[PDB]
Amino acid sequence: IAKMRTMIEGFDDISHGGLPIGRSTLVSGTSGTGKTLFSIQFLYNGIIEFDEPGVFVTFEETPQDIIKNARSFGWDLAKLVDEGKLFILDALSALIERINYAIQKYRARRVSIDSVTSVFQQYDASSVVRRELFRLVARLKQIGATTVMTTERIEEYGPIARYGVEEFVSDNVVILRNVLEGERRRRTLEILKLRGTSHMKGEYPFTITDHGINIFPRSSNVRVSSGVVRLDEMCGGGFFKDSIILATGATGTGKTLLVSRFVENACANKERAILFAYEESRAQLLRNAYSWGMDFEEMERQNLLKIVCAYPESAGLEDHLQIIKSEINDFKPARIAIDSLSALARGVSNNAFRQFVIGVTGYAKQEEITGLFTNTSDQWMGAHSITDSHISTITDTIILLQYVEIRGEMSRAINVFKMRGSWHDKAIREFMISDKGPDIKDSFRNFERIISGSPTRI
Amino acid sequence: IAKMRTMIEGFDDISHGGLPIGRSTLVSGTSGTGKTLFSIQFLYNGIIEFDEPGVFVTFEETPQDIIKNARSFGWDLAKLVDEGKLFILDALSALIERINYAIQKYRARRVSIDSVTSVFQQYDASSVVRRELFRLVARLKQIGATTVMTTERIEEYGPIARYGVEEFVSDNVVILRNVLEGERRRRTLEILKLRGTSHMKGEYPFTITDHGINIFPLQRSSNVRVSSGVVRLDEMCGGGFFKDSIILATGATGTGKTLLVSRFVENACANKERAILFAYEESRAQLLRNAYSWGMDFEEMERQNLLKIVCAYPESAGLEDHLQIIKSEINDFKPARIAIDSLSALARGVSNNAFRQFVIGVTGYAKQEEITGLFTNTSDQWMGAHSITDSHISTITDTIILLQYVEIRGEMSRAINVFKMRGSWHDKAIREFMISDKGPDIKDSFRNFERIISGSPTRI
Amino acid sequence: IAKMRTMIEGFDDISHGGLPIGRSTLVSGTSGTGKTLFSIQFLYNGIIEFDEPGVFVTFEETPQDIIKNARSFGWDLAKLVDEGKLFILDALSALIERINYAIQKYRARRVSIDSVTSVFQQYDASSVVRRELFRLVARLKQIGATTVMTTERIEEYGPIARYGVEEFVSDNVVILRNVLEGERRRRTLEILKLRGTSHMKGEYPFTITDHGINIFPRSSNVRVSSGVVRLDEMCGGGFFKDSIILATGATGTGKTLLVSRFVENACANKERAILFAYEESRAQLLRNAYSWGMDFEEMERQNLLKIVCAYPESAGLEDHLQIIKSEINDFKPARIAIDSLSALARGVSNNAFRQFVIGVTGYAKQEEITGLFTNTSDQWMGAHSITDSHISTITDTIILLQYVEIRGEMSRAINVFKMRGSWHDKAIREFMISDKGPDIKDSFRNFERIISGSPTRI
Ligand SMILES: Nc1ncnc2c1ncn2[C@@H]1O[C@H](COP(=O)(O)OP(=O)(O)OP(=O)(O)O)[C@@H](O)[C@H]1O
Ligand SMILES: Nc1ncnc2c1ncn2[C@@H]1O[C@H](COP(=O)(O)OP(=O)(O)OP(=O)(O)O)[C@@H](O)[C@H]1O
Ligand SMILES: Nc1ncnc2c1ncn2[C@@H]1O[C@H](COP(=O)(O)OP(=O)(O)OP(=O)(O)O)[C@@H](O)[C@H]1O
Ligand SMILES: Nc1ncnc2c1ncn2[C@@H]1O[C@H](COP(=O)(O)OP(=O)(O)OP(=O)(O)O)[C@@H](O)[C@H]1O
Ligand SMILES: Nc1ncnc2c1ncn2[C@@H]1O[C@H](COP(=O)(O)OP(=O)(O)OP(=O)(O)O)[C@@H](O)[C@H]1O
Ligand SMILES: Nc1ncnc2c1ncn2[C@@H]1O[C@H](COP(=O)(O)OP(=O)(O)OP(=O)(O)O)[C@@H](O)[C@H]1O
Ligand SMILES: [Mg+2]
Ligand SMILES: [Mg+2]
Ligand SMILES: [Mg+2]
Ligand SMILES: [Mg+2]
Ligand SMILES: [Mg+2]
Ligand SMILES: [Mg+2]
Repeated sequence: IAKMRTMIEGFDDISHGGLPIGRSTLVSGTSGTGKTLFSIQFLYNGIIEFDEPGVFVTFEETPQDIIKNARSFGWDLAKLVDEGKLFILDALSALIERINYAIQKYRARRVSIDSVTSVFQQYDASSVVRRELFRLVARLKQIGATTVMTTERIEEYGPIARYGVEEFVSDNVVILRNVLEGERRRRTLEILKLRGTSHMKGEYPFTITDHGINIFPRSSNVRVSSGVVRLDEMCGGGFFKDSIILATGATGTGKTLLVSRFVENACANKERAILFAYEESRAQLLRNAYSWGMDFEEMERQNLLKIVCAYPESAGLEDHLQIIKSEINDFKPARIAIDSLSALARGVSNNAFRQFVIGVTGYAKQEEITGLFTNTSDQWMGAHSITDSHISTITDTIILLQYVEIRGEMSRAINVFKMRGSWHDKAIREFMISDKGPDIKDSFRNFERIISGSPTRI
Repeated sequence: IAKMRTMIEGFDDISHGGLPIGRSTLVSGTSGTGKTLFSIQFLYNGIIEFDEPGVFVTFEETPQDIIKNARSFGWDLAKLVDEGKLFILDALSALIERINYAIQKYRARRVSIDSVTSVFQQYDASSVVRRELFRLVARLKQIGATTVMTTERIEEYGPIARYGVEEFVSDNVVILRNVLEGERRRRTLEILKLRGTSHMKGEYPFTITDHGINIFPLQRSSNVRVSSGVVRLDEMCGGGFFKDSIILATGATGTGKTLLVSRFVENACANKERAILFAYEESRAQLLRNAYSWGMDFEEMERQNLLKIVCAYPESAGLEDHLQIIKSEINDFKPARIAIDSLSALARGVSNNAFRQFVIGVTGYAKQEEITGLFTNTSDQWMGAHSITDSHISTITDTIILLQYVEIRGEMSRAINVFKMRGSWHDKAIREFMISDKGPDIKDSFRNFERIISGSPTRI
Repeated sequence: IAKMRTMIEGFDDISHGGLPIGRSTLVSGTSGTGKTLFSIQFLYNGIIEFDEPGVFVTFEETPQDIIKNARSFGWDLAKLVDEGKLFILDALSALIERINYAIQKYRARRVSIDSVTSVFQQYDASSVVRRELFRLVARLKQIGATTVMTTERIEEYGPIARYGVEEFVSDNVVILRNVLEGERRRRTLEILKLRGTSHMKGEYPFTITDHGINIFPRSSNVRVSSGVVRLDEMCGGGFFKDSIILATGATGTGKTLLVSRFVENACANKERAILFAYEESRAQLLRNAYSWGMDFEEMERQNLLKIVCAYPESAGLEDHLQIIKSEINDFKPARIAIDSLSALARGVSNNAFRQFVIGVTGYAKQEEITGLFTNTSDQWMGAHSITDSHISTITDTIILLQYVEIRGEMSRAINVFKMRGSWHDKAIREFMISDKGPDIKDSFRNFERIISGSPTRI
């Protein structure tokens, strides 16, 4: 069974090539899931890429509203209709002939019907829909062209369609969802079945942007600096270019301090760096940075640093990934920083969060970008948190900052927890922050049980 | 697709400009969600901000009741009668004509219909509803005017409309909710879809006030330092706190959080500065006594119109309501610094999602108006450090003042330490402090003591 | 919009004045929720207070049963009907006229219809109810008098009414619930909406008594004694008159011993004290008390002590509050004692329990009553329990009793954990119980980690 490329970032890989050619695919989903955007994008790409004439049979919506609505993604369907590339037919076998005729009249290969559930209210009786639904499908496959039928849904986790019979008639079934968990929406796509072919099972996180749908389905020995010389000595000559570093520690340990020095070092070597803030504001970050002896304002003036401040609770994880990607695709940094991951995990699912980290890490490694992500531990024992963290198994380097109470004084300690394919210092060296940055000193030799955060004289 | 500024506090940002031009927006919700209120506000602002002629089509309620109902928000009906900028049509295509007629009879632009679910009593079939709903939105778009059709729902988490078909006919869908979790209602508005445009997905906390709906959508940083009330505490923070900064004092029950809040507010009024104290644990009567027992006359500071106390039981109103109160109270008095006693009193019997959205708002607004916020929180463990790390609101704060009990020689002594100070140097020593009739007396730290963070140290 | 006072303890504050005048309020709820009791109480109060003639339109019930049923709250509707103050009309616009006529014939201002859901079985068809329901409402508001319509419900957390359309017709909606959680009923009232006015949102705990419905929506420096001189020295001269004391400790620490001495001290100063027991029985309490050297039997003979023994598992929290209040309103004590709160929290919700403590504390402070509540900790570390307790943040004084194992002997220790707006001793003094009460001795000076319950020689 040949598959027809839809040129939809993700769907191509999820459908193992695309949609079965000569057959009809059903895209069911609730209101605002993006059933019309998909059907349009399936046609547009078809004419904008392989130049394969395509017809869109409208119903509840008009040929003007569709074009005007398609303008949101910067598309000109009028020019596509002015060149006879696309045909929008306004709207019981009078339609089947009109489509069969129009298709042959414009030598069409890709058709989209949005929606059939609209023109079935006068029928109902469940079995009535089926018989009329089956006839259409047969009248399509007989013509020999591939389509993507649109169907309405009531529940996100209920019947496939409205009459729960359209799925058994259609050859391929794609379900568009928009689940609401914790007052936060999430668009997920899934291929229920693909008769006479293979596909990726389960749901995949997607978003809607000006580009349209965005379904989200080497190892060089080159070392880079972190901004701190002592830390580079502890990492056996700084981090790797194509590596993921992780700074985990208690609140106010110095995660943001290390990120500031990591971003500065990029801009100091005339290299672009993107800082994704989710805890502090640009105003505060600029002040805090300057207090340590770093002019972030200057770094933005040299077009070598871009601060992307935003609230984690605002947008969803799926959207946050689309932002970093787009922002990374535009500025094209040498190294990025996420401050922090703990701010993006609160009020989120462990499953939906794991997929975020995989994407950011994978993309960062795919574009050969040195990513330094931070994370605030939920326990006073940093080691316990790092071991309890499922994102710590994915990171290549782990910088652990731990509070150590010594002589009734809350001192701080830093240690390179792990360093993949590179020697690192295994000593828990103490450090003190000043008006110039970190000052990594010696490691507590005459103390025991320092991992608890409260050592004892040996 | 041109938008239409509804002038609704929040919706403008949530809708990325407002509602699509010459398009039909559906506002579904249960009874008491505020569909009619929203519908009135939409038109009201239209002919009181941009002079936009709009008509309100009624069905269940009459032109007098509606006009009388808007009297709770101080809105007169002189715009619909004397002025003639409004039009209340008392109440299948017999009405559509009148809508268009009146529209062109005042060069219309904004329309509001409440409710369209009530004009389908005769018809019980969903198919019929769609057909009539479809032709309505069709004509409307043909005329070219911003319509805000209002429908009703049965479940807060179920069908979009009563017949679950109106959402597919309408171009835009807005769902007003009023969820009840733990015998407490929560009004949340959400934009389901906006055909041919972008918007904020998911539901946003809103409240209904005398000004109507109050939707709450989700470089300064000066180095100017302010005093906390305690001299030694200012020396421990490297010259007092920051002006536009959030401070948090966590500790076991009876550690001295309220004592620190009392000096923070006193110091304000001492420099002829206004300070609002938000109480949620003790009452004014009690607070005045304890305050005076520490050597502070809060009654005096209230007499100088410099201090205000807003006592209220947490377990009564919703977090969104508390947020609306603080804002309004801060917008009225306009203080230099505020105090919340406490965040733990407002966290009990609330969701971590709903509670984190609160602190973000208060912190955000406090910093957005350059107000020094001293928030407190009673720790649920005897190891204060554990609780601070466990706290997902401890990362949000700029300064953290940790108070913790320390058993020494079979005596329950207390210790204070500046856990962290964002973009500032602070003392890293756990100095013991005592409380008396003059207030806190920060002493020295414990040199020959180990495992002090445990609450029960050992002689070194 | 003017509001009409219903003289219902609570509703006045929950409705911010009362019910919208010239409009109709809908009181929906299940069977036994108290829809008829409310409607009657709305009329009675109207004639017994502002003397505003009122008419009750009955249906399934008769004008005799209603009066006989109203006798339970000690009301004489016959005398109200014998004076032409109330009119009970026995029982499709023949009724609207009968009401419109009768109302004007008796110059009525308050009307009650129980129930409309009864006279709608022959109609049904959902939309039919609406049209007939809307007509009634319009025929009422036109007359210009305020009402409280009664409607039946199926589920406690489901449709507002039976046809789920009455809520959209009515101007104001009040829902009476009777939720069953853990084989225990709880009556909650709520104002869904109030068109053209403000109200308290969410549900409020209410009960039914002989008084009818019972919706439940200074700081002097005067010090009082606890019965123990050493404890008064540790509290800087005893507790405050308008203060809440809390005795938290492990089972058999001496909570009941301290409560006995606290109640005795009241009766010793010719002051009335109420002891609310929930763990031990009067028989046992009398014996235990006498064993320490206190004649509680004598204290009851002097009309200075009243023991209110009851089982927590019997009645609900809402009811327990109504008892203390009524019992406090009758005897009018100087100081009360709850033994204990831990007995009233088992098999209850943390939310429904927090509201109980607020009420008892608030009322105790409103009537200037010194309340000493006890609580049995669920851990061996008293400090951990006090910190973990959400009721410990509301109490003004916290007396912590902790078991301390010394020299293979289970000794006991007492300490004033906190004392609001008063100096207190910060020493963990040991104590031993004898045949005369508590003997607070010195504090363990040569021991460390005593808070664990198992110290160590220093
Ligand atoms: N340019 C854009 N930028 C951002 N978001 C957009 C943009 N255009 C559309 N959207 C979002 O994506 C959605 C796409 O709606 P679409 O018309 O595809 O809905 P549908 O699934 O066909 O629904 P219906 O059942 O009403 O036909 C919009 O409702 C909006 O939330
Ligand atoms: N100018 C300064 N001089 C000395 N120490 C400073 C200075 N500025 C900040 N610090 C120290 O740095 C700490 C904050 O570091 P940073 O904000 O990087 O920590 P973090 O762990 O990233 O914080 P958060 O918990 O907010 O994410 C402060 O608590 C303080 O102890
Ligand atoms: N001044 C006010 N202060 C506080 N709350 C108010 C005020 N005015 C109105 N409200 C609240 O807002 C509600 C307004 O009801 P509204 O008419 O907006 O409801 P609706 O969603 O249109 O209901 P319906 O199902 O009858 O159409 C009141 O019930 C009340 O809860
Ligand atoms: N006049 C006083 N003299 C001495 N100590 C006092 C005096 N007033 C209060 N205290 C001390 O202060 C404690 C209460 O301080 P404060 O109320 O500020 O603490 P908190 O942490 O806010 O407690 P809560 O858990 O009640 O909110 C008392 O337990 C006592 O130790
Ligand atoms: N004097 C009383 N003392 C205690 N409880 C009482 C007393 N009188 C009534 N009750 C309780 O309150 C309830 C009040 O019943 P009421 O007649 O108000 O029911 P209703 O909600 O109108 O129900 P229905 O749907 O049957 O009309 C009684 O069923 C009983 O449980
Ligand atoms: N006559 C007595 N002489 C000495 N000790 C006594 C005497 N009577 C009781 N006790 C001590 O008092 C303890 C009980 O005290 P009390 O009943 O007040 O404790 P409690 O903590 O309130 O109990 P509960 O856990 O049942 O609530 C007994 O375990 C015993 O050790
Ligand atoms: Mg569509
Ligand atoms: Mg940080
Ligand atoms: Mg309405
Ligand atoms: Mg306090
Ligand atoms: Mg009844
Ligand atoms: Mg006892």
